[PDB]
Amino acid sequence: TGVLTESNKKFLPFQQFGRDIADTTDAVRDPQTLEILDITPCSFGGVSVITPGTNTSNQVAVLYQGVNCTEVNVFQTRAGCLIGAEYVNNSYECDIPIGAGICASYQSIIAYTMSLGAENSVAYSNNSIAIPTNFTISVTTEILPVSMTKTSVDCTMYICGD
Amino acid sequence: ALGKLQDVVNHNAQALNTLVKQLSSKFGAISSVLNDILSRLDPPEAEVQIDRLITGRLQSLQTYVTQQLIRAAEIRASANLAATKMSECVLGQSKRVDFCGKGYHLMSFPQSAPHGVVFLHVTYVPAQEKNFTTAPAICHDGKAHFPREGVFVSNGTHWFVTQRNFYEPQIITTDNTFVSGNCDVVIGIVNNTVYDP
Amino acid sequence: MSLGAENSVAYSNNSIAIPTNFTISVTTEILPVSMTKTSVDCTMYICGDSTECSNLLLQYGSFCTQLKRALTGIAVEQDKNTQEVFAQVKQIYKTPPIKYFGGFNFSQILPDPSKPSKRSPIEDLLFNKVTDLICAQKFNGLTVLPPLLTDEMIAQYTSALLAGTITSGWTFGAGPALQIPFPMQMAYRFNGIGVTQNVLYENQKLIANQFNSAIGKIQDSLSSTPSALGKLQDVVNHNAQALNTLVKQLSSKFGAISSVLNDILSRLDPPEAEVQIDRLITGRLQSLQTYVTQQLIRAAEIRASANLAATKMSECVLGQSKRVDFCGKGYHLMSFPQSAPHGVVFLHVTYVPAQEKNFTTAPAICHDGKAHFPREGVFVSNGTHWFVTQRNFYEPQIITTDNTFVSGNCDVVIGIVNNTVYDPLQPELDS
Amino acid sequence: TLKSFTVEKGIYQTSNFRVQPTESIVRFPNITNLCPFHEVFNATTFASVYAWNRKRISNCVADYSVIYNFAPFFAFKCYGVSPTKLNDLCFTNVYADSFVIRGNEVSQIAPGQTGNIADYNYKLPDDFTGCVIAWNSNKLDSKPSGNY
Ligand SMILES: *[C@@H]1O[C@H](CO)[C@@H](O[C@@H]2O[C@H](CO)[C@@H](O)[C@H](O)[C@H]2NC(C)=O)[C@H](O)[C@H]1NC(C)=O
Ligand SMILES: *[C@@H]1O[C@H](CO)[C@@H](O[C@@H]2O[C@H](CO)[C@@H](O)[C@H](O)[C@H]2NC(C)=O)[C@H](O)[C@H]1NC(C)=O
Ligand SMILES: *[C@@H]1O[C@H](CO)[C@@H](O[C@@H]2O[C@H](CO)[C@@H](O)[C@H](O)[C@H]2NC(C)=O)[C@H](O)[C@H]1NC(C)=O
Ligand SMILES: *[C@@H]1O[C@H](CO)[C@@H](O[C@@H]2O[C@H](CO)[C@@H](O)[C@H](O)[C@H]2NC(C)=O)[C@H](O)[C@H]1NC(C)=O
Ligand SMILES: *[C@@H]1O[C@H](CO)[C@@H](O[C@@H]2O[C@H](CO)[C@@H](O)[C@H](O)[C@H]2NC(C)=O)[C@H](O)[C@H]1NC(C)=O
Ligand SMILES: *[C@@H]1O[C@H](CO)[C@@H](O[C@@H]2O[C@H](CO)[C@@H](O)[C@H](O)[C@H]2NC(C)=O)[C@H](O)[C@H]1NC(C)=O
Ligand SMILES: *[C@@H]1O[C@H](CO)[C@@H](O[C@@H]2O[C@H](CO)[C@@H](O)[C@H](O)[C@H]2NC(C)=O)[C@H](O)[C@H]1NC(C)=O
Ligand SMILES: *[C@@H]1O[C@H](CO)[C@@H](O[C@@H]2O[C@H](CO)[C@@H](O)[C@H](O)[C@H]2NC(C)=O)[C@H](O)[C@H]1NC(C)=O
Ligand SMILES: *[C@@H]1O[C@H](CO)[C@@H](O[C@@H]2O[C@H](CO)[C@@H](O)[C@H](O)[C@H]2NC(C)=O)[C@H](O)[C@H]1NC(C)=O
Ligand SMILES: *[C@@H]1O[C@H](CO)[C@@H](O)[C@H](O)[C@H]1NC(C)=O
Ligand SMILES: *[C@@H]1O[C@H](CO)[C@@H](O)[C@H](O)[C@H]1NC(C)=O
Ligand SMILES: *[C@@H]1O[C@H](CO)[C@@H](O)[C@H](O)[C@H]1NC(C)=O
Ligand SMILES: *[C@@H]1O[C@H](CO)[C@@H](O)[C@H](O)[C@H]1NC(C)=O
Repeated sequence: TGVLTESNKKFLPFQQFGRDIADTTDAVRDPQTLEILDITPCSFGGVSVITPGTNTSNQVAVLYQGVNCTEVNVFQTRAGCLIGAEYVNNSYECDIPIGAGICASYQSIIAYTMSLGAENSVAYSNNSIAIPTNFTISVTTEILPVSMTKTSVDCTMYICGD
Repeated sequence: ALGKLQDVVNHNAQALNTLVKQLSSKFGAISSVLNDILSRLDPPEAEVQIDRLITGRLQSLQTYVTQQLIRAAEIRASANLAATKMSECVLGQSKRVDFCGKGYHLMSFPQSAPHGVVFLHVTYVPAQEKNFTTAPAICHDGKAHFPREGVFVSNGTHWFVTQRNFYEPQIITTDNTFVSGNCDVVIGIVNNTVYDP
Repeated sequence: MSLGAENSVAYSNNSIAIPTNFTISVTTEILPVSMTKTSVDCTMYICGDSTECSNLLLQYGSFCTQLKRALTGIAVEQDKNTQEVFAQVKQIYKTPPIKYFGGFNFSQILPDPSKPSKRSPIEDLLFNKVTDLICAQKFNGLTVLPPLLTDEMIAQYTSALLAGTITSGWTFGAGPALQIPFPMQMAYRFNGIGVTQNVLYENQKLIANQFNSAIGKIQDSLSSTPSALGKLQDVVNHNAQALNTLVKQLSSKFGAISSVLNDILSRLDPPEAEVQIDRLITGRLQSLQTYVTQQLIRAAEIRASANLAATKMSECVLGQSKRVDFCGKGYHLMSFPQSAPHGVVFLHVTYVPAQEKNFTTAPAICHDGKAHFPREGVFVSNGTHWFVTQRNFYEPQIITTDNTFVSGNCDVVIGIVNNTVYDPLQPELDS
Repeated sequence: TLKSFTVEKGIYQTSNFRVQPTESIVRFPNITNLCPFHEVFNATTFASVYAWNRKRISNCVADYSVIYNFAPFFAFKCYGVSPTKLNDLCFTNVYADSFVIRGNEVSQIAPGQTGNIADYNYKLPDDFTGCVIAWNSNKLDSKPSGNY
């Protein structure tokens, strides 16, 4: 199953089958008409369903990974073609990661370029320093896993039972 | 907040669940139940069907054990990190930046959690900063004075010496400054008096 | 093979070696942070367009779901690794428009306005030096997924970290960014490694020249050595090699009549074609499980490297580290992060002592029946006179009561020598 | 388990204790009706392969031992079940398909088989379970001038 196209591969007279690097049949020759037809697999790609919780909404958007928009609210990304989300110039934090700097959120589903953070130009000079005049005692949490569930498997009883 | 520990529990349960689901796979045999194969097939063909079930179930169990070993390695690395935090944040004060919380670390408190530890990092965060005019050294009597433990600051008309992490202006004296050289070498030295006790 | 050059240290009971000069050494540390994000269509890889093969594949259970879940975990892990290493500041700091920092030149590490990519010359060099196979891999159901953070955003994060470490020192990593002149920041860093502020201020132009020369040498060294960026290229090579091997495994008969499923269907009846397709399915499934297992092991290794890179970014770039050899060879002063494909390059600026000189040393000075010990330095003698100097740089000063402390008499300390201890108050009360 | 005659101090997982069953209970339907296999296997006339006869077998207890006891059946080939285990099992969807074919076409009444009668007369599914019985019928289904 594939698309047959014209080829510019100079096949030798004995040769019939054409093989790519992976031994996939790149091209084929026909007995009835002695011409070389390049074989290319038909268009395909991965579908990713971008969705918020079902608690909030039932709207979904689809991302066709690595597929340009002309071979399938249409937005072209480096990750692929995004259908169902409207690109917004406004930058926000990443809610649902799409890829290549693009993230999605629900507000309808919007797609935007993720914001790295707020700009803060420090007023550097050659003779000025900033000295703290107060302090905040901050307590923060750090959660670290230590152990796992201890599992034992009876190999004979699992595979064979009784 | 506590998703990481929950993820560990979830992964373990999911792996066990998948392994039980693997018992309901025929693996290319007539049935997934050994009793059905024993009751419906004579031993010549029964050995082949049980062989198919044995190889598929053994492959599933090997896959599960391999996943468990990789996850055990990850949890061992996390536990070694947690022990390092327990030794260096709780049992001492750490000068390592961001190891024991955001900010200058003061102390830490351990709390037990299911399959894990939660560290309450008590840190000192500077706040309410103010601009001051600064100089590297003070020129007095043809000598350059440098701060012993602080920094020279100016509020506009007067010069003081203060500690770097809190604003506590003190008069520039010979007790909090040291003399090294004349005033001709330091770039940016300003002229100000240095008091003598 | 030789282990190293033979050196005999001139150890004696009362001789010390004190450095009289220094070298500002900038060294490179290359750490892998992320891998190539790979996704595998299990059904398309094992069976392609064959419905009968998929039907037979369904009998094996949730192997395909397990492999997809593992690859998805690795793919999100790589983005998490990049977030952990580079996204450590929530403020995007920017440098002042006048790039004067007291003689220090940061052109090679700050972003270049001329370039469309907004990268530094060093980062541009790093990106250049790290680089129908792809079509076959795609056509066999294996897809490479784009990184969540683009190269320009990672470069922007490195730029923000550089601007914070240059304009604010280590203050921005521990709270609000507090501005400080760069010579004063370097003096603070000199104080961190036990050298007085005067040594930095008096030799400011020499230190700036040494730093600029070291940065230029770093750029030349990276541009002139092919094996400098071997770690990142090695990771790219392993990922590409694994995908190529996985694609190559489709041409294996695995004990069946043919490696092509269409030929098996076109040539045999379902009772025996099912057997041949089973042989192909078990071989291809074993290959895919092997690939996923090595991917998980490599993911663990890259995660460890990323955790190390995050620790270096926190302790070397956002602060000054007293850990030996963690942030370069020598006494660590500061560090600069540079983005690289699948990794981070740390430029460690360290202080290396040089031009050491021998001196006669004593543990204490006996004066007026009392033992005097140095407050912060070491007693040295040039042959006839005794002085007290700082340990990491030779700066002889007169032994006074201001820089020594008295503990006990002269009868207990082994090796005490007799010398006068000056009193500052003595000329004052006399006059 | 440890493959040694000296065991060091510790706790060792050796095997799994499981209580064994005390007796075997067989529960089968109480209803007992002799199954009409005589009608299917001893019939004087059979149907053609294009119009093959299908007989439903239900609500009977089947003794397959008598099938073995009297049998001129040259071919007795079973696909999804053992021939000797038929007396110990319970079934439904039981159908007897009777027809007459040539001597060399007996290989074609099987799942996945290639043939003329397989394609246009009688087709078996790929997942077929059951037994095919073939026996010579020269004495009854032949005539000297040609039985057409
Ligand atoms: C120290 O003074 C500088 C000016 O020299 C202040 O920087 C300005 O801050 C305002 C408000 O944030 C900005 O609108 C200006 O653009 C800044 N100027 C420059 C040149 O960047 C700085 O805020 C002062 N610091 C404190 C703590 O008050
Ligand atoms: C330093 O900050 C603390 C809080 O971080 C200030 O304490 C507050 O003072 C105001 C007025 O005196 C009170 O209304 C608040 O309730 C206080 N907060 C707390 C937590 O005690 C303190 O005044 C600040 N000091 C300086 C010199 O700025
Ligand atoms: C800088 O601080 C100093 C001391 O805190 C200020 O000097 C004092 O100012 C007060 C009020 O103006 C006077 O009553 C004192 O007599 C001053 N002390 C001396 C020793 O003269 C100084 O005014 C501050 N400068 C600015 C610009 O605020
Ligand atoms: C700081 O004080 C010194 C000495 O009091 C000043 O140096 C003198 O500057 C004048 C004017 O340029 C010269 O004529 C003298 O020869 C200098 N003397 C010495 C010993 O260098 C200096 O100008 C003062 N600086 C400031 C900023 O006020
Ligand atoms: C300090 O003095 C010692 C001994 O006086 C010097 O050590 C000698 O170095 C030379 C040159 O490498 C060797 O040939 C000798 O064998 C060494 N002597 C011993 C006893 O080891 C040392 O070089 C001096 N240090 C400096 C900085 O000059
Ligand atoms: C400390 O070392 C520096 C170099 O690291 C010396 O600076 C050199 O000085 C010589 C002659 O004075 C010049 O020819 C070189 O060009 C200088 N090099 C650099 C990089 O500036 C400096 O003189 C040394 N100081 C001492 C006291 O030994
Ligand atoms: C900082 O260093 C850069 C390069 O390291 C200097 O740029 C060089 O400037 C000279 C003279 O203008 C040119 O001949 C070189 O071609 C430049 N090099 C590059 C790479 O552009 C720069 O002058 C230095 N000083 C400042 C203040 O930026
Ligand atoms: C040890 O150092 C002291 C001080 O630097 C030297 O004493 C001075 O030496 C110079 C030149 O010999 C004389 O011009 C000075 O008058 C000396 N000062 C005093 C206070 O005596 C001493 O010579 C050095 N010793 C050696 C062996 O180099
Ligand atoms: C250091 O000084 C002390 C005291 O000035 C010396 O001790 C004297 O040594 C002489 C000869 O050994 C005796 O006659 C005195 O009685 C000692 N006096 C005391 C108070 O002990 C000591 O010898 C000196 N050390 C050196 C190396 O010269
Ligand atoms: C038929 O095939 C032969 C080669 O097999 C070719 O030479 C010939 O031209 C074909 N005839 C036509 C009418 O295309
Ligand atoms: C001090 O800073 C100003 C602007 O911030 C700059 O123009 C000036 O050149 C700097 N001083 C020196 C000596 O470069
Ligand atoms: C000092 O060192 C030398 C050799 O370096 C040794 O012979 C001598 O015994 C030492 N002094 C003392 C008091 O032990
Ligand atoms: C089979 O049919 C024949 C007549 O065709 C009859 O004589 C014989 O008794 C039958 N056998 C059984 C078991 O019914």
